[PDB]
Formats: sequence, structure tokens, C-alpha cells
Amino acid sequence: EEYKDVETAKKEKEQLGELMEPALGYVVKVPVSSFENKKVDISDIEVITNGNLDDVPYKANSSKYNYPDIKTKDSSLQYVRSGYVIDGEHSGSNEKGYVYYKGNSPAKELPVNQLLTYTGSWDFTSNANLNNEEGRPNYLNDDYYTKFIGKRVGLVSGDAKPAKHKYTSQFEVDFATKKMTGKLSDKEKTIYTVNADIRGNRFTGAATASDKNKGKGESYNFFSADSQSLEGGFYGPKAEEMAGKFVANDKSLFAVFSAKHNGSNVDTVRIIDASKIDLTNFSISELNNFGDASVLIIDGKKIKLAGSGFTNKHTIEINGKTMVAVACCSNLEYMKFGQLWQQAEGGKPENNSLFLQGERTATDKMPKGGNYKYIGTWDAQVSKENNWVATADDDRKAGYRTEFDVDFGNKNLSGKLFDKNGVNPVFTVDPKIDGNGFTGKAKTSDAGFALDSGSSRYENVKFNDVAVSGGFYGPTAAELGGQFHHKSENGSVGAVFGAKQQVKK
Repeated sequence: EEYKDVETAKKEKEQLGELMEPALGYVVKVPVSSFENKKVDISDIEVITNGNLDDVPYKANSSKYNYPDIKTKDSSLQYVRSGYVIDGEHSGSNEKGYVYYKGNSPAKELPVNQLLTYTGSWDFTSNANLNNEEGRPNYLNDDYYTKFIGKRVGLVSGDAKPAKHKYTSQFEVDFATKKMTGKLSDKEKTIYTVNADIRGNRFTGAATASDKNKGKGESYNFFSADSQSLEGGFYGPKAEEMAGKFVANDKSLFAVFSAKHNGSNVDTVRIIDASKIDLTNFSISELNNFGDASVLIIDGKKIKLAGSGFTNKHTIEINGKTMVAVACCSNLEYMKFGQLWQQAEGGKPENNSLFLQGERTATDKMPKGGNYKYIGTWDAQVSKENNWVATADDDRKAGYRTEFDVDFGNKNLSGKLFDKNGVNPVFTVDPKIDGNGFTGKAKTSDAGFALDSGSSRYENVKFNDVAVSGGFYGPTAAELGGQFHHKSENGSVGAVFGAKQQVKK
């Protein structure tokens, strides 16, 4: 043969609960009830797809408010924002406003082992409950800028007078154990404790109400319900900041929070690769990714990369553009790579690009030794006077093959990338393995290769010292992938590759 894919457990399929999907952010409307429908709960939570911290959800709506009150932007926060957009002199049937969090740059590296405290604030809206039985307070003029608290209109943190209420948050993250603990406080009183586990760049868990008694009248407690729906993310390339939300299990409260750690020169490890090489410019950009390499986010919209084929085409409309992705491969579970272009129907493919996403192997799971072969394929474009392409395929004898020898003992990797029917590879790779990744150089042979395999028309393209970088993906590092690109007068290339560990016989 003489090699075959190593048999590996398939990735355990997961379905996250309805409140537990990762997103850049979320926003909810403050509930409003009435004599006819006296209880109105948190509902209609909406995803945010805009990571720009200067744009607050529903800002335009707020121009019509009696007293627009948009919670101020904390200048020390670079990647996250949470708060509210409310009418501070709310009256009548007009809307009260919204509570939200958002972030940009979902973390692709996490701190390795430093115990880090994130400090910040939290905000909330209650539901609306006019029921006499509920016993919500009528008059608390020293506490809030409104009356009939949480009755016809949900109570918002932005209703509270700072003399009596200040909602602050603190979280302690042990990155070594992927555990988070913390407290949401009001001045010197603990209101919730929180517990979560980290997966990818997200955390999921619970908020525990510190006072389980609702009480009644002036002593009514808005924060009596627990939540099993705490979910948030680390944002900033190295998880500098965090933001998230939870919903009370009885839908009586929606809370949001954001915070930033006080660490200096923190050592980090990679968890995610997700990038795109633009094939007109041969330039690289980051993709938003939360730790699932099979979810490809394009211009805010999620594409689920699943399919029966060795590679699968996805044609999706996003903001009035028709995007096409061809993703590889059916035999890789912890990474995806392929081609992405725009093609109206219509019928001409434009703005072609490549992408690679991977879920890095935990560094404690990297083999400490052994020698292995990896085999896979690649997608690429090479350009000079002419164009040349590699298109991912599964013909392991004659196709667009890739092969790698990996020596975990000596931390060494080398590779070969082939043209279809090619005797010798068009590119070789030589690098070093550091933890769950590798970096090195790509080059052609001394004579290089011809871009049109039919004409003797132009000089062969040649490349030397082209940066290559990539990683090991999945629980046992049985998958690897990476990318390289280069642009000059002497030729251009963009290339993404992936390969599966082999076993003999």
C-alpha cells in the first residue's frame, strides 16, 4: 500500500443547549408586562455578529428615548463590552431598552498555568411581574430612579442609584485545570457565585444565587433563582479579557458581565488555528472561531462543515453575496481546510481564498517520542506569468498528495507536497516542533517547477525560506495541518494542507 490511516475514535458529537451556543455577543430586550399579561419573562435573546465595541446594540432606537442612557465605555477594555441601552425616564408603552455583552478577537491562545483574576462589572434586567402575589416593591426612592420596581417594566441595573448599588464582578481562572470560579457583588454584598469549565475559548457553567429567599415588598430579592445557563468567552488573542451572560432557570433575570485580568507577560499555549489566505493579494487574516474547526464563520454567518464527500461544497448567501466553500476532509475530525470564493449565479468565481481551521492537541497529550508518517492533501495557488493550483483530492497514488515524517523524540518534522502525476514534490518543508505546533520553512527544488505543465514558455518558479507554520490537532495529535504564503516579483504562493497519522500493514 504500504500505509493506511491510523484507526482513531471519532470525535464525540455534541449538541449544546439552546442557551449555550457561542457567539461574539448577545442582547435582550427589557420585558414589559400589562394588566392583561401580568408576567412577561426573559425571551427573544438575540445573537450579536458585530464585534465593534463602539457600536452599542440598538443605539439608533435610543435617540427616541426620553432620557437615553447608554452605559459608558470602559477605556481599559480592548476586546469586550457589556452594559445596557435604556430610557432613564421611561414612561408609557415605548420600549425600556436592552442589556447586552459583546467581544471581538475570540482567544486563540490561553495562559498555560498562571492563576488569573479577571475584574470588571455585571449588569442585568429582571422580567416584568405585575402579579399582586409576587410582592415586588412599589417605592424605593433611595435605591432606584423609578417606582413599581420590576412590575410593569423589568428592573435594569442602570435604574439603580450608585449611592446604594454598584454591580462589580470578579473571576478567578485556573487555566491548568480549565476551571473558573467567581462572584457577582453589589457593593459589599455577594449576589451570585459562579462556576464554569473552559472548552475552546468559551466557558459554560452555573450561577448560584447567594440569597435563595425571594422575600416580599421592600425586602423583595430580585436575584433568588439559580442559573444553569452561564456561558461566555475569552476575547483578545491571548484571553486578555472575558465576557458572558446567564439566564435564571425561571426566566426572571438576564445577567451580563465583562472583566479583564491583571497579568503581565503571561506565558500562553495555542488552542486554535483559524485563518484565511486571500489569493489575489496573498495576504493572511484571522477568522473568528470558538474551538470547533467544523464551524466556519464568514462575514458573521456560521457555516457547518459536514458532508458525505471527501470534500464538500457549501453555497451560502451572506449579506447579499453568494459564498462558496469547499472543505476537506472526510477523514479529518479536528481540522478543516479548503477553498473559499464568491460566485453569484451568475457563474464566475471571484475573490478566491484558502482557509485552515484546527483544534490544537492539548500539550500534555503530545507524544513524548516515536516516529510517524502522515499522509493527506492540500489546496494551493502558485502564480507568476501563469497560474497553477492544487485541489484537495483522495487519490493517494497520483493526486495532490502530501506526506510528512514526524519525529516527536527529536522534535522534527519534514514534508513533501505534490502536484497531480508529479514524480518529485513541488514543495518540501523542514521545521521544528514546539509543544502542539511546528514552524519552519518551505522551498522548491533547486530547479523549481513549471507553472504550465504543457508549455516550456516561462522560467520555472522557485521559492526559498518561505515561512511555514502549523499544528497538531485532536486528542492524540493524529492530525496535522499548516499553511504558508509568499509574494514577490519572483512568484507568489498560498497553500493550506492537512494530513492523518498512518499505520503500516
